[PDB]
Amino acid sequence: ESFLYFAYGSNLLTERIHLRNPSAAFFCVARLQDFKLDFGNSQGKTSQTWHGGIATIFQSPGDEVWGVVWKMNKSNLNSLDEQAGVKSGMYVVIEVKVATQEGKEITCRSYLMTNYESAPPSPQYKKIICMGAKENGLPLEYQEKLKAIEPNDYTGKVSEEIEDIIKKG
Amino acid sequence: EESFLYFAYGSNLLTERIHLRNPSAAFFCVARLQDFKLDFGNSQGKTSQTWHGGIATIFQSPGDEVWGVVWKMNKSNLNSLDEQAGVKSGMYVVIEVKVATQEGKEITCRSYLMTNYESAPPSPQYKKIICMGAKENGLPLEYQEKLKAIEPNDYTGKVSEEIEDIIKK
Repeated sequence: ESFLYFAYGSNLLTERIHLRNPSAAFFCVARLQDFKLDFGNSQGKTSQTWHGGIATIFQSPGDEVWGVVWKMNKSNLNSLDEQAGVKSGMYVVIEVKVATQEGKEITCRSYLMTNYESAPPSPQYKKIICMGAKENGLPLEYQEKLKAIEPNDYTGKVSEEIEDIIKKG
Repeated sequence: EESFLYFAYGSNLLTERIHLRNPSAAFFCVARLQDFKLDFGNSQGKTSQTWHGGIATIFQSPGDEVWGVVWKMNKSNLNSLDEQAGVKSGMYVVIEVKVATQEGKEITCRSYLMTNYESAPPSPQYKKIICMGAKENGLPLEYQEKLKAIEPNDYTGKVSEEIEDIIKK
């Protein structure tokens, strides 16, 4: 009746995931070996929520991606796929094996883009990701990596819920 | 439940091929994957030394379709099948897809695609295996025409005795 979800993007932040998934429960922090983080425009299309490149991952030996594993009820599978834009070709559903800091291997559902053009994230998107990583105690080494991501030059506004989250941050 | 369904779109379209490492695989049905495009390539820039040409992959592309065979397999074969796809070497990633049978029924299947590759044409031998499986397993004749239309590379050397034998007959 449950599944595990590996979040590496804006769903790193508790308040963000709980927006559409209030019953999501923190499971653990984990590392996905031999994948690299990237930001981009699915189908060449710019996120009208984020106004910049959005998070994705691809296989790349020697690289790693840290994220948060969330536990979720199986009844939320369709909703979570909807959120990720599966039917509209935005992300594909994946299965990955991630490692906890104690070396336990965890099988999780996640998402990645299959057809995108690489593009820098907006300041607000980067900030939510930065806040999530910090909140959930991802390695300091990884946190600084996220801090050093070059954002695009968007100086406009995102949704009030998101903007309010950053203000409280 | 004991079993899972696996969607094959490459060399595992051929019964004799999939049976060589997965002898207990059973034909379930033919199905269509909507809004995906078939491609061939060198995963992580490496050319397959089994096939000596680009190997099969898929990516999200509105408008396009990929037809394939759904195989029913015991859940004890999961790790083996992941092993065959080179998941651990970063060749393919495990995906979940929803496919439609010719009668319009949606099926949830395990499959694979490449996340980091260079586009390169298949070897004549690879194309033959795929064409054979497509034909043997009753994929629509228009899709068979698409497959027959694939431009192969120029490889005319030796592939394994097991593969050459299958094509021969």
